[PDB]
Amino acid sequence: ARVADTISSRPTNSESIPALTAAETGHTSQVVPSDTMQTRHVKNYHSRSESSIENFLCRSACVYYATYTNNSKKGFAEWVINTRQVAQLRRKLELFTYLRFDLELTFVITSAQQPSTASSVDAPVQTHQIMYVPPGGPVPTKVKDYAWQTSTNPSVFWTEGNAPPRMSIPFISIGNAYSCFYDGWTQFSRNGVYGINTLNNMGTLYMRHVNEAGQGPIKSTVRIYFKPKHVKAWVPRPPRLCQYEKQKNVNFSPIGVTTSRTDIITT
Amino acid sequence: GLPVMTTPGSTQFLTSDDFQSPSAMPQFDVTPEMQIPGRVNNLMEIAEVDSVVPVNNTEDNVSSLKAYQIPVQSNSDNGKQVFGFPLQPGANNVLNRTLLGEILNYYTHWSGSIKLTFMFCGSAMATGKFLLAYSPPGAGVPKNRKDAMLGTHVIWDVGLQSSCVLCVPWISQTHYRYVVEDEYTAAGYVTCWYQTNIVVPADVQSSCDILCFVSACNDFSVRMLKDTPFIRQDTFYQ
Amino acid sequence: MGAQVSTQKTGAIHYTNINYYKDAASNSANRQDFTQDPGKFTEPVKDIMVKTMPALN
Amino acid sequence: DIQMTQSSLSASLGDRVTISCRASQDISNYLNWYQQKPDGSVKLLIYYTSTLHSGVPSRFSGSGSGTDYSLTINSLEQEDIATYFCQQGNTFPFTFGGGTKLEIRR
Amino acid sequence: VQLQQSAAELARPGASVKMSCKASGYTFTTYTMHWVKQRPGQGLEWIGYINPSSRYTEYNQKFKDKTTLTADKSSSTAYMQLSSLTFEDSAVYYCARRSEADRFVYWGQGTLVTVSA
Amino acid sequence: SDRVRSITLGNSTITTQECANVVVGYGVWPEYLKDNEATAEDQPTQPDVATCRFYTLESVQWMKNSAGWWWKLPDALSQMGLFGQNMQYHYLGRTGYTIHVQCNASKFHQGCLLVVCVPEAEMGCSNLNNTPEFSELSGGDSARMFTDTQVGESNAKKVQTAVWNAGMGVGVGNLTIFPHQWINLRTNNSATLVMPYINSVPMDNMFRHNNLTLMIIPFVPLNYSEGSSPYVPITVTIAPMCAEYNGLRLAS
Ligand SMILES: CCCCCCCCCCCCCCCC(=O)O
Repeated sequence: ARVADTISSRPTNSESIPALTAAETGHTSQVVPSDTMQTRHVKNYHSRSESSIENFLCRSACVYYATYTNNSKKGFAEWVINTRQVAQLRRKLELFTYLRFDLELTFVITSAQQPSTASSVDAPVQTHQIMYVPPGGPVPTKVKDYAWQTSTNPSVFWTEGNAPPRMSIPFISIGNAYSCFYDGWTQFSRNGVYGINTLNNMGTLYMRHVNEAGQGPIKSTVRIYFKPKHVKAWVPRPPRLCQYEKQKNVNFSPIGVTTSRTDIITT
Repeated sequence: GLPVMTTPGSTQFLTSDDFQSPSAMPQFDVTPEMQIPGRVNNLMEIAEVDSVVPVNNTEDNVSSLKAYQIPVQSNSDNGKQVFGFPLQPGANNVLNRTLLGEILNYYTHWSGSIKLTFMFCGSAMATGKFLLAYSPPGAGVPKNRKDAMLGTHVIWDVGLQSSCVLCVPWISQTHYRYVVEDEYTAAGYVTCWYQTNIVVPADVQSSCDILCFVSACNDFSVRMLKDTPFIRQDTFYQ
Repeated sequence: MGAQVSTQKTGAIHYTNINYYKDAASNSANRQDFTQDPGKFTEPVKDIMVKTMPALN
Repeated sequence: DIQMTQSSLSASLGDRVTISCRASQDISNYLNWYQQKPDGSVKLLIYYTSTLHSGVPSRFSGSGSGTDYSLTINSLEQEDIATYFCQQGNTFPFTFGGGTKLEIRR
Repeated sequence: VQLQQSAAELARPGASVKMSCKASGYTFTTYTMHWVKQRPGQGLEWIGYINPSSRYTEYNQKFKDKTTLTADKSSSTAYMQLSSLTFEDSAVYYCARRSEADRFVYWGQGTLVTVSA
Repeated sequence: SDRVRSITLGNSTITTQECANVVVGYGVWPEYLKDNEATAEDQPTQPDVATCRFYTLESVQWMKNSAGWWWKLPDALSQMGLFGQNMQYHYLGRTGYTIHVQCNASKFHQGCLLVVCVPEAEMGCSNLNNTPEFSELSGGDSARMFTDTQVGESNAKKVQTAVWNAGMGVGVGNLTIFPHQWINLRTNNSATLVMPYINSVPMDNMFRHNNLTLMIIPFVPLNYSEGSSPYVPITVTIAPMCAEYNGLRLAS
């Protein structure tokens, strides 16, 4: 993806005006520095490889972390899958109106020992389960529930101390692209919710300890990482200026255009 | 049992690797593709589109549309200065938040030329001539029009075509520069001066405005992707 | 046995890969698909205008 | 204005303490819990119905839904002897609850 | 990041007083700054805020005519002026910085304002 | 000359005498839906002389203290002729547009407008916990207007109309990444934009989804000296291009 190189230039005295244009046409001028001054011939070997949409987006970013405790009934986690709870991946995905990618999904699970009162605790390695429930399936209501059989719902099991688990997910959508913005309602009467929450139906993700609580409580935390592969992107969008406020909508409190200096001629 | 031997780097999670992993939904049939208008393949197609740059940050203009208008009047002396700012496209607060300077804050290095377009939003009976200069570093900022004519300048005559382009060139010792503020890779200054006056007829307002745009040339390039310092978070968005 | 041999990223050499899974959503990222068409954002204009000529006739 | 009705609870060290406050209408899981130390410094504990802020120990726990909400400390220590307010973020303007000061039993 | 308020004050009934909240450790014009009042026999009570980027203030409907909030982008300071001081205006006043939606993560230490003669 | 155009669509014609070029979309022209792209099975309706014609909206007045205006695009033409009657009887529909903003003043006036057409422009609410109601987001062929100040949070369901954030939380100078054009009173008189159909689905319901927004924002304010004409209007005419409809039922 090599960039264009500059050609040599000579003094001119003519009726050709490359420097004079009209910006009211909505057209960006294609002038080069060899049209306004005398240049030499350089040949550039610089590439535009690190600014592709694949290289910009295909990096792992944390999207959530949730906790759950061993020594508790209904100590298990749940998360309704979205990408609008962190600030850094939300701003990168919202430079485009529509996107279409596959996923790669990594989990980082850790644990901590909680203040028990029994003498000489000694635990084995912990095993965790992460079950994915598509919209419409049965949900678990406690740790020893029937819904963790996983007859058709996909799940992973993982023992502590190994490499982190990792799956791959195709483009799972009803439309032809994912939408980051949606200017509309759910109802035909134009009441109720408004915005991108109408198009978000991706499922829930559950987490538990498979082991039973032996002698001390254990509090675990799982972090979820997203990595887009095979990316396509349409209709670029200006980058967000104000800080994000909520998850479901695009509300803001107004901020200045940039920071200020003391003069128009100060450097 | 084929004999193998595991090397350092096994069972680690490096967040910028490139491997294959088993699919969780086997034989899934995806939605067929569609021709949607406006497909972007490279981020250097966004930076080549020009956007308006707020030269007029004067602490009571930043939360208004007055930040974008450069005031231009009819004088009684000659050789005055219109504006001036250093050419730091990712550290100086004039060019920091534009469409080119927002892409640059995701990267560490940059190189190439930079276009600066100026539109004269006055009356159709007003005239004027300006001097749009760029001076490489080593000396200070030019304090006169005489010091500014020694650099790379263009002389703009307003008329039917209402726009002019000042193309700053790539004059550097290195191949790349830093996006962050570095004195070792300073890039110079961009100033503007009155060549002649703004001469208006009777019953015409003598105070005009000028809009400024900034884009990138076809030899622009970026390197070493990082995280932007603009967005921030304390708790989860809920 | 498959074995696509492609060239490596270098400055101014080959590598080998095989696909092991039956689903195309489980391969590596592309990382070497370099295409640029910036004229649909910088020249979105019906009548073609020449740079050296004046913009408004 | 949403009235946020919460006065002085007593419990021994190392026990389970439960502080509750009740809204006037539905606030849709938008509740926050704060802690005012006896020297006069305030800090955030639980920034949703159940989500702990970073730097808060795991003794604290939040629950509730609809109108009735609660805050639970599972093991009382000497550092948790303070005043606890609840705050809603559902309607303009922000309304806080009254305090609830913890003290030693005997 | 911390917010540092001024010292305690004292004033006559009918006079005016001015508090302060010097913020440091972050960019001052990015977040709004809110003011909370706590009387010693009551709970906390919200007064108003100011957008430091545009100097836009919005008050509670009870403190509309007495309180005046102001700020400067230079010294990273936010001021609050109380006017027509009565005996109900003897409390502790906190400055807090609002975050994601309705959460105040960072607070000041409070100033004791007392009226007497 | 490159300053004159003539656009003819149906039984309507637009002539202009000083103008910039015409901007077409993201490079593509509107066209009907193909057979390998479609998903609905019944046959579409293509009336195409009765709906693809220029409809003129109401006029707004450019004052000196004026901030901007906006229109939500398949909603302004919801009571316009036989285009708004086909929207009521059908469930689906897809449509491209051609927009002609026109504003004339003398050689003694000055000012500059930005005419931008932005897709999927979600607006923000004044109160940070709600979403804005429908009557605040759009009117039937009447402009909703920006403000130079900030709407208070005490208003429950309104749109945040601080003009420098453009209602969407961005920089207003960065809106030149969408298909746009300027009206400089020194040079220009009118702006013409041609937009194709942009969505993530091949067809959509035109009553619960506004997929285009037309904003007109004065960057340089209007000015004139005493004696010149104070009343300067702005007029917008929009014509659908290559419109088709599926799913005929009762009138809604
Ligand atoms: C290994 C078992 C768990 C499998 C979990 C599958 C998770 C599905 C993720 C759906 C991706 C959502 C894309 C967000 C849309 C956007 O770009 O805004």
